[PDB]
Amino acid sequence: YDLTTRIAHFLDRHLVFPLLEFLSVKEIYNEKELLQGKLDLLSDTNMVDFAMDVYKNLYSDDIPHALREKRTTVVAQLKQLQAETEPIVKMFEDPETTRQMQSTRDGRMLFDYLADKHGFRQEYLDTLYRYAKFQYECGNYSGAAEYLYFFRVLVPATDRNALSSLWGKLASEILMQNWDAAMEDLTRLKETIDNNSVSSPLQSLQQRTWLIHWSLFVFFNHPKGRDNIIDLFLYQPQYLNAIQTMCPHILRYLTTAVITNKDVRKRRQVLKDLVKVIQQESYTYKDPITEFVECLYVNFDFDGAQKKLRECESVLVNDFFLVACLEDFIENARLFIFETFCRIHQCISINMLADKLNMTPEEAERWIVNLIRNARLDAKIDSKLGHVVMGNNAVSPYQQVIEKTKSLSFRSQMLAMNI
Amino acid sequence: MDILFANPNIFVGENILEESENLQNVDQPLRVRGCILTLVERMDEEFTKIMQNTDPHSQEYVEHLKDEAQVCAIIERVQRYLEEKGTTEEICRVYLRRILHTYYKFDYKAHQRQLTPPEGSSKSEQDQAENEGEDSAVLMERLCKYIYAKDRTDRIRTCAILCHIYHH
Repeated sequence: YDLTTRIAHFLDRHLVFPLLEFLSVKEIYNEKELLQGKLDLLSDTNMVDFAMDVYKNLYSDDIPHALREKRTTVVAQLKQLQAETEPIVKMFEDPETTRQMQSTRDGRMLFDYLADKHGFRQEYLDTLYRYAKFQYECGNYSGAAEYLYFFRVLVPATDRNALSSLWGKLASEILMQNWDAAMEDLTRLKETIDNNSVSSPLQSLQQRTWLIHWSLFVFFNHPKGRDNIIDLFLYQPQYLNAIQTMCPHILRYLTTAVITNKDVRKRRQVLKDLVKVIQQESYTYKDPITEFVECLYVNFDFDGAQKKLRECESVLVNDFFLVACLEDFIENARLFIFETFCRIHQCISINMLADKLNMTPEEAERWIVNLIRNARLDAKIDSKLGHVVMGNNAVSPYQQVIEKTKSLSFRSQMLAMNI
Repeated sequence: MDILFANPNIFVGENILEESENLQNVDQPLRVRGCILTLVERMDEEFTKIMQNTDPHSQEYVEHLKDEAQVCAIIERVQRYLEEKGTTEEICRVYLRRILHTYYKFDYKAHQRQLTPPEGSSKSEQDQAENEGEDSAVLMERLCKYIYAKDRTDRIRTCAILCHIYHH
């Protein structure tokens, strides 16, 4: 692929502001912890997710990172460190810097209202340029940045400053929880990547990763963002080669967002073109919980598979990542493996499903009746042995061939009989 | 090469002694230092010509294969005698010479280093020059891919990438 040869010389030399260091010596579910570390570096420090990281397993070392930025909210980081009792004696930058920033906002704010009121085209651009330095320097001041970016955005060096501003507004208001602003810049970012800029190797890759970071976590209508991201740049499960790929996780959410919002016909293409392409072949042997879902599905097992998927449910229900639709994923994973299994089956005992998944046999019967009720399974149910029996053995293919061969030719001869 | 390794730029002059010295006059000391590789290159040429034209099943063919280690050892002597200003320009040819001594390599050497029990294996100062010595070629190969993003000799780039696919 073109853009892949662009990657091939470079070899994971990505430009990230945290450099390389993330929260060390982590215990539970190491693939999830490793994923959190590559994501923290590629999102330029998350922040919010540090609390989530500590909630699943007790770690002290967010303090670590959390002490070293001030523009989240100076008072919040200072309260976080003094709750811990970190005895820094290095908190002297902020009263000087914030006092310069206060004078800078008010001595911009007077011009803010004049430039709006006068409406003069040079004055508004000069006031915007005089603003642009300040909001780059501190966006905490978040609503001040949003007011500035509501109108013009663009300053004389357009591409870099506009694109960094869209990433910064999207990142800030995802952290602050202002979803409408985040939804606006998810939309504004995917519009902005067309033209593009110089598109020097790493820039295009960072843009792909930023699209993954806003799409990933699920607030409102993220299945539409799933549709927009996959056919954008043409269908990949990770969107980078050069062996080190591990984002890792997006295919899990993507598969569920196909299953609960679309027909599964349709998962035949996902199996070839996302699962068996070499980017996922690289990812699969870095995530055995993802591997069990795909490897059990493609080999069609009946009773190693169902136990291992139930074993995987136990880890997945203890995933503290944002995803919204958690039991929706798990329940349609149970349905989709059963639906896949039943495609060519002769029989299934109602009890033998029930023992296996740890459910009662009546609950299992009513669940199978719900497959039939939705037309996800042709069947008869034996009332007195308690077994569901399938029978789609279609005797006589000849007629539906006969339909087509003589409908076209005979009517074509009738068309001929008129000149 | 032994005289050159003993010397480090005596007789080059470099304006410390001039009566009677100078490889910088008649002329250009870096050009003279670079010409030494181009002399080794004529041995590099002729050795390739011998092993092209000697019979496939002769005992001479088996015997002359022994000399390839002697040639490769000279390339290692030459690569350890540069000198950054000779390295930047000869690297495109030196990359190719490294490829010539790599692009027909067989399984057994890779199997010996990767599969011999580390508890039992080498622990040792000479061994951990020589083992690291062998995988120096794939250390250079990973650097050279990035270095070739400077260069535009795309016949060499295309040739090297095909060899890297063979090596990988």
